Amino acid sequence: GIDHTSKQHKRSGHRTAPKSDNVYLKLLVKLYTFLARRTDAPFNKVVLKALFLSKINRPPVSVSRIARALKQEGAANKTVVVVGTVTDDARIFEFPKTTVAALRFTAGARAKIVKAGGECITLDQLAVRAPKGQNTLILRGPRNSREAVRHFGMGPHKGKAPRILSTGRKFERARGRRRSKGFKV
Amino acid sequence: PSRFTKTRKHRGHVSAGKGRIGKHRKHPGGRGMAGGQHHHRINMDKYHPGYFGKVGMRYFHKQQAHFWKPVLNLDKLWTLIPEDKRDQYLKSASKETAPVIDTLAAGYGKILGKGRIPNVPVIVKARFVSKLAEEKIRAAGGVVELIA
Amino acid sequence: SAQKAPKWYPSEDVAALKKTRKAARPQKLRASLVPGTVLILLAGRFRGKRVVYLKHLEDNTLLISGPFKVNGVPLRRVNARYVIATSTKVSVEGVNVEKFNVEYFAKEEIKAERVEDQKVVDKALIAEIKKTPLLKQYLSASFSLKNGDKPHMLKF
Amino acid sequence: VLKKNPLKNKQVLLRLNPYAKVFAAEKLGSKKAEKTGTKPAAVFTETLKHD
Amino acid sequence: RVKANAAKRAEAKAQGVAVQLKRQPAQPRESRIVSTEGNVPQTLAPVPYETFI
Amino acid sequence: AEQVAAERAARKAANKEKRAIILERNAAYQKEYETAERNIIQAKRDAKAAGSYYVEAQHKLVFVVRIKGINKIPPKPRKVLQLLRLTRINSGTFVKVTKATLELLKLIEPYVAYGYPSYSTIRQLVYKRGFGKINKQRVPLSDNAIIEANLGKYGILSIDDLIHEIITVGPHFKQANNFLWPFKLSNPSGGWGVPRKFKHFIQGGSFGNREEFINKLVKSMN
RNA sequence: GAAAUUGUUGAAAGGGAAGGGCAUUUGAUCA
RNA sequence: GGAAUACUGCCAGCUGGGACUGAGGACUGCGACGUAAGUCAAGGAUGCUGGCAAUGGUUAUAUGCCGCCCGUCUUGAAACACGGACCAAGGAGUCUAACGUCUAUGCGAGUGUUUGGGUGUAAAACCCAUACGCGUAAUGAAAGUGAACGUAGGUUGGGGCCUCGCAAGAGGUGCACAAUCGACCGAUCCUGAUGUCUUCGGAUGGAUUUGAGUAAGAGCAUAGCUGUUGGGACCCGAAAG
RNA sequence: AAAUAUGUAAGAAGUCCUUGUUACUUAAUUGAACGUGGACAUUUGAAUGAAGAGCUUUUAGUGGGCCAUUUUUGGUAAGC
Ligand SMILES: [Mg+2]
Ligand SMILES: [Mg+2]
Ligand SMILES: [Mg+2]
Ligand SMILES: [Mg+2]
Ligand SMILES: [Mg+2]
Ligand SMILES: [Mg+2]
Ligand SMILES: [Mg+2]
Ligand SMILES: [Mg+2]
Ligand SMILES: [Mg+2]
Ligand SMILES: [Mg+2]
Ligand SMILES: [Mg+2]
Ligand SMILES: [Mg+2]
Ligand SMILES: [Mg+2]
Ligand SMILES: [Mg+2]
Ligand SMILES: [Mg+2]
Ligand SMILES: [Mg+2]
Ligand SMILES: [Mg+2]
Ligand SMILES: [Mg+2]
Ligand SMILES: [Mg+2]
Ligand SMILES: [Mg+2]
Ligand SMILES: [Mg+2]
Ligand SMILES: [Mg+2]
Ligand SMILES: [Mg+2]
Ligand SMILES: [Mg+2]
Ligand SMILES: [Mg+2]
Ligand SMILES: [Mg+2]
Ligand SMILES: [Mg+2]
Ligand SMILES: [Mg+2]
Ligand SMILES: [Mg+2]
Ligand SMILES: [Mg+2]
Ligand SMILES: [Mg+2]
Ligand SMILES: [Mg+2]
Ligand SMILES: [Mg+2]
Ligand SMILES: [Mg+2]
Ligand SMILES: [Mg+2]
Ligand SMILES: [Mg+2]
Repeated sequence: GIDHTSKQHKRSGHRTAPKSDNVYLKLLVKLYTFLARRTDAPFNKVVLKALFLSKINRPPVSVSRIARALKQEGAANKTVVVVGTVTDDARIFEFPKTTVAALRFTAGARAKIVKAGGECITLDQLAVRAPKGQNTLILRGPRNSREAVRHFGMGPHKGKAPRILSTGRKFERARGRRRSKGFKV
Repeated sequence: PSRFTKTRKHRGHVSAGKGRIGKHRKHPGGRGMAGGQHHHRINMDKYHPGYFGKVGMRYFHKQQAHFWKPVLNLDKLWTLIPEDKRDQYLKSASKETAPVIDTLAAGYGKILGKGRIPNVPVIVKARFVSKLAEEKIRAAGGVVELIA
Repeated sequence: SAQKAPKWYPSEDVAALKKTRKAARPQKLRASLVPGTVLILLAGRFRGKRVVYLKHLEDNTLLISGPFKVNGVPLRRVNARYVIATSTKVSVEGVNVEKFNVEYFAKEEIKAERVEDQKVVDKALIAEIKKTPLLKQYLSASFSLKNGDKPHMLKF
Repeated sequence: VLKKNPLKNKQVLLRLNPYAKVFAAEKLGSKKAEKTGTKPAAVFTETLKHD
Repeated sequence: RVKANAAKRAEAKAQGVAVQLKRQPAQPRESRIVSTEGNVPQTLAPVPYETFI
Repeated sequence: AEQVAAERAARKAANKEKRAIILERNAAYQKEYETAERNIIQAKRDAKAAGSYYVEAQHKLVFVVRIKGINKIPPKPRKVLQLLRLTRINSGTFVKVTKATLELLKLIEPYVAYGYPSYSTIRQLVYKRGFGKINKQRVPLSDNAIIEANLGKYGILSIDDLIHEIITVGPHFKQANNFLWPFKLSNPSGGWGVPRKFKHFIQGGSFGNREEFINKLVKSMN
């Protein structure tokens, strides 16, 4: 026998396939298993592993936030990349001259770009434009503001949005929620 | 799909997932939300504070219509303009000859100020409005009239 | 259909084998296998008979005969490990050796061509073996084994 | 696919350690170290067989 | 410890190139002849039992 | 457009010269060993010549083999034999014996057998059972290219340079010993020489320190 | 027209149950 | 005094006897040899000769050794604990509603055809107007009020991208996330300007006080496992009312 | 007044220097806290080891235990 040091026969802990049986994306994975393995371009690793993620580790970037990532000091006229979907945003009009690749686009996505002269490219048409990811900005969606996560690990004095269906007064609001009824949380 | 369950894997495992000591008896805790104040006090003071007692005064025969006042913030407000009409109102921006937007027609009752505006003069009639909205509407040249 | 055959397949290519890095030798033979030693048959039809050691035929068999008119032993191939090494010297030579290579015993009612070679070899030797007294009379006496003998103590 | 061990299979004893073959010429394990004629002191041996 | 560590790195290149700034644990002691001169070994042996109380 | 044999006839000379630079230090090591040890014996006989004792320089390296089974072990002795790569029976490794290294061997003493190994013991031990940790991958050490590749950072490229780098506990002993794998030894050939093996060596048992004796033991566990 | 259970036939075993695991002799039987 | 021998130990000293195994299957490796052809024990066995049309597997019995009857409750069962004489068929975690998590799909600040209409080859499919639900704002018991000082903030770290450097490195930009300090909306406690139907209005600046808030939105719908509660609710079971 | 057991520490989130911010403090530009800007990769600051570490969600069974060495309490004792 052996005085085993750490847990034997433990699996990785990390996704290696987005098991959407989506035959089309199940092709893009096989393409990038090429790149990171035969480029060593550190950009080529990131997006392939970031390709696998489930829908919630894949939040949307909005045309809103991409606009300012080139209001970044020294990016205004460069192409960007983000794995996933991208949404229109009717709250910005100073949209720039630009070009961007992402999994799929909403309606206004391809609108706000054309209205400002931009372009909306599928990423398969990207991989040949920057093999090593030359001059590629990557932005991620804000994973930790989905509605569900706002009650993860709620306890007393952590004040984190109890799980409740009908909301308002009389609904989990008196005892344990003010010193007027016993105590507060 | 029945086969996709896991209770078809418990077949041949006498206690069928529910154990030899603890067995799957019918109602160990009391039926439903029984004993919330006695032997479930942790799981309701925790996860569900404010749950007991009365918290404030009541109102007899209320109607969720008297307080229908949907809020729109200065964020959108130009979606009440077709795009084949707003860029031809962004360029071509003037006090006279100005685009107007009836809030209430879109189904809104109060207008609040969140997200500052393009400066094209817009004059839009609402019923109730937040103060910061009126000011940043007057900063673009426009004003607010009051409908009912 | 009734089974639906697979698609990934092998294919009938007897893969080339790879070098056997092996080098041979004639037996690094036992220390007492000196040509011209009486030896003792242990397996075969004549098994048990006593013989005299001659050429180490290049297929590792060991030519020996009785001579023939001694113990009816023709000149024969033997595997070394089926004959024990006695300790009994013979003469230098007088025997033709070079004729018996490993081919010699290729078989294709009696035979005519090597019977006179055996009758050259035998008299070439018996003229020597009676030089020593009762050794002629000793190999004449086919070997046998007797009761109570402990081989770990018995020399030859 | 397999490990061969030195101290047997003497060919691989030279894949490492080439000095090995110089080792074989000079006995090196039977190196006759050359003698010294120093005699132990007396105040030491007296106490070594002191009761 | 670090104040003593301050100067001892100046002499890294100032004198040569030799630094030695790390701390280290105790070591088995090195070879040391020790002499009989005025120090002859005092042979000893155990003692028997007795009460004396 | 051949480009082929240009880059491969450079390694014949590369290897013949790195072999010639291995040779030099190997011969230098035999020189080192016999000069040091004959100087030791001569200092002993010189102090005995002029009436005194040359005290042995207390040892700087010790070999340790763990024995007792996987099970029924207190938390902290279990922890420390986990802490010295010793998670199996008859496995073993070396220790740089400082006197901080030292006080853990005296916590595991009834589960191990250890002491001071001869050159020849260590050489026979790392020739037959020397293994290297490579992305853990427990590689066997068929030739010196691999310690060249892992420890070209220490001027250490020969197997006997490595032997020297531990039998002399060299300035980068630890970066070498940790690279070495634990040594999967068998049970000793001539038995354990003691009937019940879980008593201290001093007590006719088999655990504890056996200073020059583990040699006889470990050479038997070949 | 199954099992339990039952009869004839045939083969083998059996000193206070039987059945079983391992390897083998022996006999039977499948390249 | 001059030696030999014992004990202990080193040999990269020499040779015999036995046993087990022979994975891999173009070549690719570091070797060894020589002066050079060319060789080899050097990244896993070859070669010669001899034998059967045999030897292999299963089964029954015999021998050697080992083996208490399952299931169950149990700290503890072969138990003098319970059920089980034997056999066939039936024989127990289901469906539903409303839900937690996570996953797959479509669309995306929106989503959701199927109350209903249109249509139809007819319970399918197909197409559709208004509404509606949920989300898109919160917060107070409430009347109520209702999210940019700024490149929507600083700071620490941060993947990736950028610039120089051969490179090592150096700097730049820094999303997700983590931490923290501020800024913004509601609550509460304050501070209380011009104006005055003299009590109205609540400017401005604030705080060891509170919210499940904004701070360049993420959700909505469908389905799947799992989990929850209500249900006959895994299946059989009372004394009772 | 031990043994065993135990709390903090062994650097770059550091150490030096400069004088900026403020409604705190001081008689005081005094100190307080937080920064600008400025300097030192061998041996970046003990030993050893690491199939690498951090972080989140959701949920099963369980909540009758017993034994052994050493410490130990009640009981004469107990397979208490
Ligand atoms: Mg095992
Ligand atoms: Mg309190
Ligand atoms: Mg189970
Ligand atoms: Mg059962
Ligand atoms: Mg279960
Ligand atoms: Mg049960
Ligand atoms: Mg239960
Ligand atoms: Mg034996
Ligand atoms: Mg014993
Ligand atoms: Mg029947
Ligand atoms: Mg009978
Ligand atoms: Mg009877
Ligand atoms: Mg039997
Ligand atoms: Mg000896
Ligand atoms: Mg030897
Ligand atoms: Mg028995
Ligand atoms: Mg009981
Ligand atoms: Mg039982
Ligand atoms: Mg039992
Ligand atoms: Mg009983
Ligand atoms: Mg019962
Ligand atoms: Mg019964
Ligand atoms: Mg019966
Ligand atoms: Mg059935
Ligand atoms: Mg219609
Ligand atoms: Mg219609
Ligand atoms: Mg119509
Ligand atoms: Mg009933
Ligand atoms: Mg009744
Ligand atoms: Mg009643
Ligand atoms: Mg690692
Ligand atoms: Mg749990
Ligand atoms: Mg539970
Ligand atoms: Mg639990
Ligand atoms: Mg219980
Ligand atoms: Mg025990």
